[PDB]
Amino acid sequence: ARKALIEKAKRTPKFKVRAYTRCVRCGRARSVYRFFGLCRICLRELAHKGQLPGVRKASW
Amino acid sequence: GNKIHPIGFRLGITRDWESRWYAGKKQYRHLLLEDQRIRGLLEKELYSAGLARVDIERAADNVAVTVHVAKPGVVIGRGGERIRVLREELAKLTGKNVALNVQEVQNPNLSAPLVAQRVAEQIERRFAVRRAIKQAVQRVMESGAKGAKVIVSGRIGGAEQARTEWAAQGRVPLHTLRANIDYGFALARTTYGVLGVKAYIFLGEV
Amino acid sequence: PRSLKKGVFVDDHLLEKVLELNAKGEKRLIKTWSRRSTIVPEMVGHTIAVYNGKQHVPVYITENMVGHKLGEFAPTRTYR
Amino acid sequence: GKGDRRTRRGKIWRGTYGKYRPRK
RNA sequence: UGAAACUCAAAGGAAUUGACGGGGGCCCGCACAAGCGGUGGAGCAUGUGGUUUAAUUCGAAGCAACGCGAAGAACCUUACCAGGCCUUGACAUGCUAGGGAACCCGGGUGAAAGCCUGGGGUGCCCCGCGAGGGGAGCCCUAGCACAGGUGCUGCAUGGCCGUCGUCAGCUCGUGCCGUGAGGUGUUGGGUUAAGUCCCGCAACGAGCGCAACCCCCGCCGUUAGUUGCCAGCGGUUCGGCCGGGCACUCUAACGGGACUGCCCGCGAAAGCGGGAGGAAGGAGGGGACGACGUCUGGUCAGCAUGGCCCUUACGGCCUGGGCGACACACGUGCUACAAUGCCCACUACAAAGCGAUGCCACCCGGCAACGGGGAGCUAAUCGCAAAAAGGUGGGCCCAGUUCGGAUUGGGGUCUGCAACCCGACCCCAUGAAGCCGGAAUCGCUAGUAAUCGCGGAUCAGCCAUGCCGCGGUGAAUACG
Ligand SMILES: [K+]
Ligand SMILES: [K+]
Ligand SMILES: [K+]
Ligand SMILES: [K+]
Ligand SMILES: [K+]
Ligand SMILES: [Mg+2]
Ligand SMILES: [Mg+2]
Ligand SMILES: [Mg+2]
Ligand SMILES: [Mg+2]
Ligand SMILES: [Mg+2]
Ligand SMILES: [Mg+2]
Ligand SMILES: [Mg+2]
Ligand SMILES: [Mg+2]
Ligand SMILES: [Mg+2]
Ligand SMILES: [Mg+2]
Ligand SMILES: [Mg+2]
Ligand SMILES: [Mg+2]
Ligand SMILES: [Mg+2]
Ligand SMILES: [Mg+2]
Ligand SMILES: [Mg+2]
Ligand SMILES: [Mg+2]
Ligand SMILES: [Mg+2]
Ligand SMILES: [Mg+2]
Ligand SMILES: [Mg+2]
Ligand SMILES: [Mg+2]
Ligand SMILES: [Mg+2]
Ligand SMILES: [Mg+2]
Ligand SMILES: [Mg+2]
Ligand SMILES: [Mg+2]
Ligand SMILES: [Mg+2]
Ligand SMILES: [Mg+2]
Ligand SMILES: [Mg+2]
Ligand SMILES: [Mg+2]
Ligand SMILES: [Mg+2]
Ligand SMILES: [Mg+2]
Ligand SMILES: [Mg+2]
Ligand SMILES: [Mg+2]
Ligand SMILES: [Mg+2]
Ligand SMILES: [Mg+2]
Ligand SMILES: [Mg+2]
Ligand SMILES: [Mg+2]
Ligand SMILES: [Mg+2]
Ligand SMILES: [Mg+2]
Ligand SMILES: [Mg+2]
Ligand SMILES: [Mg+2]
Ligand SMILES: [Mg+2]
Ligand SMILES: [Mg+2]
Ligand SMILES: [Mg+2]
Ligand SMILES: [Mg+2]
Ligand SMILES: [Mg+2]
Ligand SMILES: [Mg+2]
Ligand SMILES: [Mg+2]
Ligand SMILES: [Mg+2]
Ligand SMILES: [Mg+2]
Ligand SMILES: [Mg+2]
Ligand SMILES: [Mg+2]
Ligand SMILES: [Mg+2]
Ligand SMILES: [Mg+2]
Ligand SMILES: [Mg+2]
Ligand SMILES: [Zn+2]
Repeated sequence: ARKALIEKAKRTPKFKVRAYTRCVRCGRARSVYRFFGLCRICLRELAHKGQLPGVRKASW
Repeated sequence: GNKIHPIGFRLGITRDWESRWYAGKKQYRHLLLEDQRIRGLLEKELYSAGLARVDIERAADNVAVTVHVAKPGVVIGRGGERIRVLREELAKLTGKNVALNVQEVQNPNLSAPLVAQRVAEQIERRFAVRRAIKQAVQRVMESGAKGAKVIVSGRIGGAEQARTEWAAQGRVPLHTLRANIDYGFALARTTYGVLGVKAYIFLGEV
Repeated sequence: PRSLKKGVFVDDHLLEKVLELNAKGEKRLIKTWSRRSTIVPEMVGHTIAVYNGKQHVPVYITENMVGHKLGEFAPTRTYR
Repeated sequence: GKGDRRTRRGKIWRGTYGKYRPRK
């Protein structure tokens, strides 16, 4: 996550298509779950801390 | 490369979420971001009070924010002005205009995060790591605590080669679901690098 | 088996440029960074330097070249 | 087979609809 | 009988813990064998090696790298390259200093970024009749302390992951033995999936592991009727459609149930063999869960972080190209080579999921992609939706074909500022290789393999044949 690239958030991307999501926490580009706004790593870390309500370990 | 986080392992039974609220799919990510900003501002402020945990609850436009601290006298301030300024920062960050509470932690040595923070501090002050660990485990064990474990990571003593020092006693059954093991983690930023500190405390079973 | 749609696309950078030439004449070359632009009849007879990513290539345009993009006449890769 | 664009199974595999696999 | 010069920090004995043995004994695992289906050949998809290139960004390296980081590379992403620009900067905190300061709308140039220029508007705090002066934020110029770096080092590191390995192990306390390293316990007999339990024993216990407590699937019950049902009757546009009702199905919370409990035989015991009852037995089936440690394993390119290095560029913005190059080599896959099959028509049975700038019933236009119109749905109540293999009827008649759909020509639809490089989808024409694959090599022991469809994450669109899930049909074989 390069700091200049956090220019990602833009009210004026100049095009809707140039708009891409990032991780709100670590700034990761790839693997960003839309539901949590996080990336997958952060997702697992916070899920493990219990800071994501309702999120539990799944087994079946 | 093993050993999943014990809290995350136990979240269903003998552990409960730090943030408990419901939200929709168009809501969740936002409230989560908010909670994160809250914890992030709180932890970089209230550290000197030794916060072991931050709980967050919501219904509608209202947030619990129950802060667990070893020394509430710090978060209160003089006559309660500190908590005032903190609620001010809270309302300035999130416009929700919500409440705040302070719960004292009896025996801070029985809560893992604080123990880890202790050992971390000692390491940052250039203590003897091995004895810091053994001591900490001792202090944890002497008060309740059917089991305890403390783990320090590499570059112990500023050594060129990373090492891992152990020091655990009692019972720490990580594989038992009903264990109720508090876990905590603290860094140490030193001149030569970073040290990880893990703390396991086993209290009671069923 | 290609397609675009109704309302064919041409970048308006050179679109006005070429007819600006046509108004008063032919002149010489052009320099265009837009290879995504379709070729239209009014361009015929002119010469367009197209960016291949490195340099500008002097593409002369004829009657049978209409409808293709400029970039098709400016290959980007160098092979053997 | 499942690779023929012009067959029912080709559509089903490719997951699309068309002349050879109507929507009714 | 028996030297010397020269030269080394040892040479050597016994014992200890390991590792190894083309040493021995005992015992496991799809390890072999038995069996079923594959890869290796073909075409295509994808990743990699190599070569090429201005650049083809970087990483991953035998199992444990190669459909891996990538759960979505046209621009973006993007870290690479070419060119046009910017520097107290796209982001944080602060200081000095001239001047203007909040801010709104234009013009020139341009590929955009940027550079330049012009015009509206002068609220606050204090002093003054006024002119006006000074002043805080904020914004622009100049300088300073700094930002920034996906620049190097994963042998400087945290965290997290892979791995031997879900393997049956690794240790401690006290006692005892040994000068000591260490040993005993943990060895032995029986048993187990198990250092699981039993018996014995200079040992007695204990911890991390095993097992159990957690989840799903199996049978039953209680609680509940916007899902269900002529179970039951009345009505019926005969559709659970209306009345009506929680009996059944289902839904989702709690609870029961299985413990070698009962019978026979063996045994010292733990347990083993068999039988009864039971929905289910000897761990009922499947998950989550992976010990002390090993590989100076992987990752500073997710994040954090020590050290080093660049700071008119190793930072920053944009247009375009590249990550998609192709004489070649490999890995993982897809579709096939057909009759236990392909095609067309009609007809039947599922589970899990997603849905508001969303799923899109139904009507019209279109051969179709799709377009126009438009009902319902915050969704057990509407939609995606068709499940497919299957069944019935018909066509093909063994041929590179009505097998197989690569390649290529042409005409279109949609997303998107934009499909040349480089999207997917529809229609017409084209109709390749391929006749079951050399040496070699892979998976799987039961609802498994094989086979058939369905959904989801990322995402405007999509190169998804990938991944992660769901159900339908449903085998062979295991002497050892
Ligand atoms: K034994
Ligand atoms: K089980
Ligand atoms: K290492
Ligand atoms: K075969
Ligand atoms: K088939
Ligand atoms: Mg960074
Ligand atoms: Mg995108
Ligand atoms: Mg993204
Ligand atoms: Mg030390
Ligand atoms: Mg058109
Ligand atoms: Mg065919
Ligand atoms: Mg010897
Ligand atoms: Mg040999
Ligand atoms: Mg075999
Ligand atoms: Mg092949
Ligand atoms: Mg590469
Ligand atoms: Mg690197
Ligand atoms: Mg592999
Ligand atoms: Mg794979
Ligand atoms: Mg760029
Ligand atoms: Mg610096
Ligand atoms: Mg390493
Ligand atoms: Mg590491
Ligand atoms: Mg490496
Ligand atoms: Mg290395
Ligand atoms: Mg096991
Ligand atoms: Mg396994
Ligand atoms: Mg001892
Ligand atoms: Mg001896
Ligand atoms: Mg002695
Ligand atoms: Mg010992
Ligand atoms: Mg021993
Ligand atoms: Mg022994
Ligand atoms: Mg045991
Ligand atoms: Mg045994
Ligand atoms: Mg014994
Ligand atoms: Mg029932
Ligand atoms: Mg309902
Ligand atoms: Mg209901
Ligand atoms: Mg009932
Ligand atoms: Mg276990
Ligand atoms: Mg790539
Ligand atoms: Mg070549
Ligand atoms: Mg050559
Ligand atoms: Mg290879
Ligand atoms: Mg319907
Ligand atoms: Mg029609
Ligand atoms: Mg209903
Ligand atoms: Mg038939
Ligand atoms: Mg027939
Ligand atoms: Mg044919
Ligand atoms: Mg042939
Ligand atoms: Mg034949
Ligand atoms: Mg051959
Ligand atoms: Mg063979
Ligand atoms: Mg097996
Ligand atoms: Mg998609
Ligand atoms: Mg393609
Ligand atoms: Mg799919
Ligand atoms: Zn993240």
